[PDB]
Amino acid sequence: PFRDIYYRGQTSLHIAIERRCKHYVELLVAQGADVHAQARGRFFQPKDEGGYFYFGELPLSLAACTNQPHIVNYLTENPHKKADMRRQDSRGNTVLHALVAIADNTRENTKFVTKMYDLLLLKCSRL
Amino acid sequence: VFNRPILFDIVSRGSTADLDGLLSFLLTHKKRLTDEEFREPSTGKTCLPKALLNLSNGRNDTIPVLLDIAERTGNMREFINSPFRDIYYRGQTSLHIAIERRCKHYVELLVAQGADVHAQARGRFFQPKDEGGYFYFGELPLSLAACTNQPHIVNYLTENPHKKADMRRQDSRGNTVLHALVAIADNTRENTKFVTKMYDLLLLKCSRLFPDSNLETVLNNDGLSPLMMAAKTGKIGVFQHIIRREVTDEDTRHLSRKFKDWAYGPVYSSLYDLSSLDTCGEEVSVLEILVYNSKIENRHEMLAVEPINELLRDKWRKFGAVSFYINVVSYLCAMVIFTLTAYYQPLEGTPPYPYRTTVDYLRLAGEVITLFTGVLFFFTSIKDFQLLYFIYSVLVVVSAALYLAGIEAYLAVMVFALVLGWMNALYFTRGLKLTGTYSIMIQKILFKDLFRFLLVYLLFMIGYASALVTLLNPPACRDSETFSAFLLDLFKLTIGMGDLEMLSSILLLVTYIILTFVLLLNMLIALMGETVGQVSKESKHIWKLQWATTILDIERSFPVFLRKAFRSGEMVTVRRWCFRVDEVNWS
Amino acid sequence: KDLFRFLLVYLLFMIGYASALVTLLNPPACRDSETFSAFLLDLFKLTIGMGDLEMLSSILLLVTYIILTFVLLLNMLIALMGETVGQVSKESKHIWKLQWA
Ligand SMILES: CC(C)C[C@H](NC(=O)c1cc2ccccc2s1)C(=O)N1CCN(C(=O)[C@H](CO)NS(=O)(=O)c2ccc(Cl)cc2Cl)CC1
Repeated sequence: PFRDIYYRGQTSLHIAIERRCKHYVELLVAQGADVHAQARGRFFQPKDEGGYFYFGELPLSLAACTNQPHIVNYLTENPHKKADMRRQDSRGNTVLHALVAIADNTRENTKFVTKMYDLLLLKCSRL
Repeated sequence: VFNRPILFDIVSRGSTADLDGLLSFLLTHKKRLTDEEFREPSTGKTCLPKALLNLSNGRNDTIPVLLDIAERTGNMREFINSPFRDIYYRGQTSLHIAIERRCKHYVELLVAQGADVHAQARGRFFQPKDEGGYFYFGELPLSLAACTNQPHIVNYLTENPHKKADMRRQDSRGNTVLHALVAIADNTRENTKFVTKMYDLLLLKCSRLFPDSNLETVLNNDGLSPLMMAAKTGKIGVFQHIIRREVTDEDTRHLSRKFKDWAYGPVYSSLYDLSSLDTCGEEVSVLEILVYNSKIENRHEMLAVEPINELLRDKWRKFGAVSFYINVVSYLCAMVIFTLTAYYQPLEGTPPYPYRTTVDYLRLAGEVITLFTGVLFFFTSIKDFQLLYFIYSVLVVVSAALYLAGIEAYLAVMVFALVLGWMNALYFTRGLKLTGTYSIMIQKILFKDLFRFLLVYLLFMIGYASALVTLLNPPACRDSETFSAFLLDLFKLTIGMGDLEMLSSILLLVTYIILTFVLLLNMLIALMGETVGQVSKESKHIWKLQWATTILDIERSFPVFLRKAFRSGEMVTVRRWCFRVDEVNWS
Repeated sequence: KDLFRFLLVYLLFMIGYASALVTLLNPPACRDSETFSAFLLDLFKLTIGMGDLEMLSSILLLVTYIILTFVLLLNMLIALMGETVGQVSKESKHIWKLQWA
């Protein structure tokens, strides 16, 4: 975990997913990584509160907001430790509320948000 | 041969057959190919441009015969670089003609044989369209090959193994290819497409040859450089690209302006360089040129460029907004002091210095403060919209001057300064709450209404008075004695509040006064019609441009070199005072 | 909007015009004997509302200055007229929907 205020708890899993490279993310997760990492940092708060990017403060939500369908599939279907979609955050958003925190009126942004948002509910309901 | 026209006709038609054997009499008469017989009296046009002027699908095969003939004549140097002597043309060597015909085939042959590449078409025709010339291209073959969208020739003309022209070579106005390449730039999409394309081509080429300095460093006689010249001439197309100039090649990456600092998933933070947009007053800056210049044509959209709109807003947040509110409140209190000071100004007549009371001292302070701000304004007006401001400074100075002498009946200027002071106050109040549309409406109606009306106003005075004297030798207006002023006031109330006695208190006078009524009414309606259509809802842009004026107006006020500076940047490999901008994209 | 744009000009001219007035008089037309400016205030209240202002004809700067308040007052009303017409927006057909709900 980082110790800054401009960053915090940004475990290696956060970096690996954000680079949009599942190749090392799965390797990192398989070896055993804290999937319930909490990027409780100033940079990670909404644009209104001084942070540039809010994504739910969870790798699962980070993999969700950033439009990473394959990693969210694996990160919840991986045989090793996995994150429950219900896992809340500082504001209790969970992936669904956070996935709406990055939603935008732009056509393309709403396209994957609504797409993946449906993906999560179907996944969560079955489990 | 026997006469010049036949030689010109023969070469123009491209017939080398009859051209053969002419060398016989050239040697026999020892006449040089550049002699007066081969040159026009006025233009001095030589066979070369004449032959090149009639380029027949790139098949003008008469040129090498002349080149071979020139070699035989023993005078080949002057033959190639043949300068015209007109005013409508000048120095238009054969190289200029060859390139302009968009035929590199003969240009390379001409250059290879040796031509004055640094030719200077210093002619009337070649000046900008504003100065009587139809085409300006930098006044150099390299710039001529650049402006005319000739990529292959500019590549060769600078990469040719023989003599080549350095891109830094200046001209009469010191433009060089880059400034000239911006002199032909146009807002049209296609024109900006090759200009920006080839403009980048030149910088990359110049940088590799001369890594010490980028080509934009060289300044024209006016002292602008491309970006400023594009800024001063309102070339949005080129300009909006120059600021966003990013070069991938590492050796030539340094000459970029839109870096890429970092990205956190879908948020990007491009680190724009603005080494020219803000010089802290050390040197002229694009931002100052872009707002404090009236000749600009595209100001509203030019400000919209990324590190310009954000840059102004950044100044607003820190040291642009607080100093604005310190200005409104401090200035408003100054006038209120002037208002109260004037109101309670010492009564009882003859107030040289009647201050012998506690409240009198407070009034004395009010007069002193207004006197101080009156002269303080004077220094900041001479140091440099300041018109009303300048009039305030002298008038308040005039007031205290007469007062200090204890001379009565000269509070007139002091009060008239006050009304101007509050008229001056229109400036600051404009910059907040999207105000100032009042100010724009005032000036547009100011000049118009007065002389449309006063024309009609006095038009009817004499017109109607002269008809009036028919009934009377000057009663209703002036009993006994000949005046027309009382008639003037009569009309002043006829429309303002009516109640005109007229001579009922003969019919033509009744009919004529009807015209002034209907004429006056519709003019007011037309004035009403003019104003409504003139509002334009501010176009949402006048405030933006006018607002930016306030921020920069404040910045030049206090010493910028102090800790009022935009963000700094790294030292080397990317010591440039860069500025940060952050944009989020989900693509 | 209207109130403090006008009342600013309204009191702006009271003192501005009264101070120019005392040049002719130590305080007649507005207040014979004794120094008040309120009667001047009402004088302007009628100058535009219904006219009929006596002024001191009942020196020229006072005539010129009272011309400014007139032209300044008139165009401000025109600008106020200009502001209102552009502000109507025909309700945009949406304010009623939201307000009705
Ligand atoms: C922080 C200040 C040192 C910056 C500087 N000074 C002032 O503003 C003032 C000086 C004083 C002195 C006595 C009473 C009142 C004031 S207000 C400054 O800001 N500038 C310098 C040149 N300028 C001026 O000299 C006038 C400033 O009054 N220009 S103005 O038309 O009257 C004006 C006034 C307020 C605002 Cl919102 C904008 C403007 Cl266009 C303009 C810009």
